[PDB]
Amino acid sequence: MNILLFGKTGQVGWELQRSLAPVGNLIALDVHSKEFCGDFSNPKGVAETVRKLRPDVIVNAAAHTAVDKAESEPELAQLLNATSVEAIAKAANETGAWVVHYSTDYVFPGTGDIPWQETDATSPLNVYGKTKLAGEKALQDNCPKHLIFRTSWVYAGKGNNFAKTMLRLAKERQTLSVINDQYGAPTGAELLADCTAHAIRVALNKPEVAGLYHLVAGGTTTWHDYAALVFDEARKAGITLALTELNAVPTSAYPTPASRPGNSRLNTEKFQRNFDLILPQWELGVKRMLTEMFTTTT
Amino acid sequence: MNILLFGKTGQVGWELQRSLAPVGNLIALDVHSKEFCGDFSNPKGVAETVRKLRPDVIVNAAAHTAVDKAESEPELAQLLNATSVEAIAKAANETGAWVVHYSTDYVFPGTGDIPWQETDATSPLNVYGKTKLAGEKALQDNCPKHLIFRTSWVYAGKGNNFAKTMLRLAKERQTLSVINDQYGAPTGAELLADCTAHAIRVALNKPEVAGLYHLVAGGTTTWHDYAALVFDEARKAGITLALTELNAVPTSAYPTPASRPGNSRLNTEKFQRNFDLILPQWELGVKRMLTEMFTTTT
Ligand SMILES: NC(=O)C1=CN([C@@H]2O[C@H](COP(=O)(O)OP(=O)(O)OC[C@H]3O[C@@H](n4cnc5c(N)ncnc54)[C@H](OP(=O)(O)O)[C@@H]3O)[C@@H](O)[C@H]2O)C=CC1
Ligand SMILES: NC(=O)C1=CN([C@@H]2O[C@H](COP(=O)(O)OP(=O)(O)OC[C@H]3O[C@@H](n4cnc5c(N)ncnc54)[C@H](OP(=O)(O)O)[C@@H]3O)[C@@H](O)[C@H]2O)C=CC1
Ligand SMILES: [Mg+2]
Repeated sequence: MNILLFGKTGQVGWELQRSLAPVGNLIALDVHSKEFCGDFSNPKGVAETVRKLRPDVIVNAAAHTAVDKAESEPELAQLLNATSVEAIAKAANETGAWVVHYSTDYVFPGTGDIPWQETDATSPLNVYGKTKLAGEKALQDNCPKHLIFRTSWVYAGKGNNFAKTMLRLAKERQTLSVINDQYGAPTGAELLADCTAHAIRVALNKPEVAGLYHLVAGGTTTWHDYAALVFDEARKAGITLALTELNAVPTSAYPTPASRPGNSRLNTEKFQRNFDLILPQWELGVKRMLTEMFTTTT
Repeated sequence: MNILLFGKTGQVGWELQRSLAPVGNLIALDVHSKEFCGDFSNPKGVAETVRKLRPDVIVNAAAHTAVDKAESEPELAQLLNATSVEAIAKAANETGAWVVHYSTDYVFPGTGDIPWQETDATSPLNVYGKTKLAGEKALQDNCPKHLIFRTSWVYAGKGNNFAKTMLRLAKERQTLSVINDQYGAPTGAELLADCTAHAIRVALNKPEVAGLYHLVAGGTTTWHDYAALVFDEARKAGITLALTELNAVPTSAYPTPASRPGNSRLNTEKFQRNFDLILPQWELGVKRMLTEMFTTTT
């Protein structure tokens, strides 16, 4: 049984090369895949590889994820987050393949306290959310064998991430200022990839689980609380920091082209009973990646 | 459903903290676990934590793995690779918990060409192999709900490994000399942990799969061929190397207290059909860890 993976070199995709490797025979691609087209710009191009490879499961981790630039390039985001998904969906339905795809909390507005469920109404605040919603609707309509996982604040230790950019500030700077009103749950690429591997194995035996799922680490926190923990662990690890005065702030204080949401809390009870899997507190994931980041030996 | 993991900070254990995290509620320990005894020296000590925690699945990645030192300290190896396993097995059988445990190719002699199967006869060449065999026999006899995975040449990117120590030589040195007659298959901690997570989920629904399994990346190579690939990829990555003359050698040329085997090839067909999982060629695993090692940004 063969698995096709697009977006191989992303945060989640890099971890999915690991997790999908024993599930089945894996073929992994990206934009610069030379011997197979993986550029989500050319949707009939990606679609022709689906038809030319004939996979049992397609896992799509390729996506336009520059939230702000998106507003200035709305049509390029549509192509990547909706046009090529529909294209890929339809081609998957020709051979009854499964399609696994990732979405976002930006499909919802911002109305604090309450965590958003699957049956809830959707009102996208910005373009990213708008385009990504379109993709999930295109998929749902064009292919009944799908698994949609909406996630949030996704990070990995390979490459750029929040913790990193903040630490880098904390080394170079003395007093920092970061948001305390956008609430959410940081989700590791490790967790998303690992859960995906098991959901695929269940899906294959129990078609009834097809559908849409909320999938994020447990708990709830803010960018501020988040950075406090990154500083706290840095210190405990013996990193020195030039930072000394940590200040919390409103959203309004910081410009941003795209409207960021206030309430990114997602209820994940559905995924839990449907797949019989645990979703751990966000803090474990972050401490783990921080510890791989700080234990740098060559 | 609760999972108990010993040997949390080892190569395989570090990756099992990741992989077992969604399978069930995880409790992870090591020697210095302060609020729970994880020191495999005190077998009634580890056993009391099994009884005091009451887990559905126990996964044992703690072990004495210093192959040579073992000959000079044979009784300390027995304690760690056999005494505490038996102790843990018996206590697991009190509550019908599963026990997942790791063994080795050193349970077999050395008689080239042919890859060793599960039904094959065992004749341990050194103490490590001897003690570890004892453990797997103690487990099989004391607990019918077990999964034994014999593996080989196990590596990880966190910490010390073969590739690393060789590169370090290749930077510092000009002509290197490494073995070409011990044949085997390098197996990643990533793969062992990932496969373990899925085998646990099958085991739980299908008790019939309990037993002993060979579990190693596919393919076959030698320490020399192995190092050639580590150098080849280093160069391709733009690392510079002071190495220029790579020479292959016999085993005899190098001293070693413990008798190392010649034929570490393991047939893994059993694990494959029994769990419906793919086992990928060793080269993927190694290239992946090399690429995480070489892409060092802070
Ligand atoms: N980061 C986050 O905060 C969130 C992510 N998600 C969802 O998770 C999934 C992946 O996110 P993540 O892996 O973290 O983000 P990444 O940006 O790491 O991954 C997206 C992938 O799309 C690739 N890509 C870019 N342009 C193209 C193109 N023209 N054709 C094909 N591939 C292209 C990207 O490569 P490159 O960057 O090198 O161009 C990258 O490989 C998506 O559904 C995403 O929306 C959801 C909510 C939040
Ligand atoms: N490395 C290899 O080539 C092979 C490994 N295996 C099997 O895989 C499994 C794990 O190997 P791997 O993870 O690679 O090896 P590691 O040495 O990385 O892991 C073994 C663990 O045992 C821990 N440990 C050491 N002493 C004690 C003690 N007194 N009480 C409790 N724990 C202790 C070790 O910690 P610390 O080192 O910090 O003391 C480490 O955490 C074992 O079955 C092993 O035999 C099999 C064949 C080959
Ligand atoms: Mg990793």
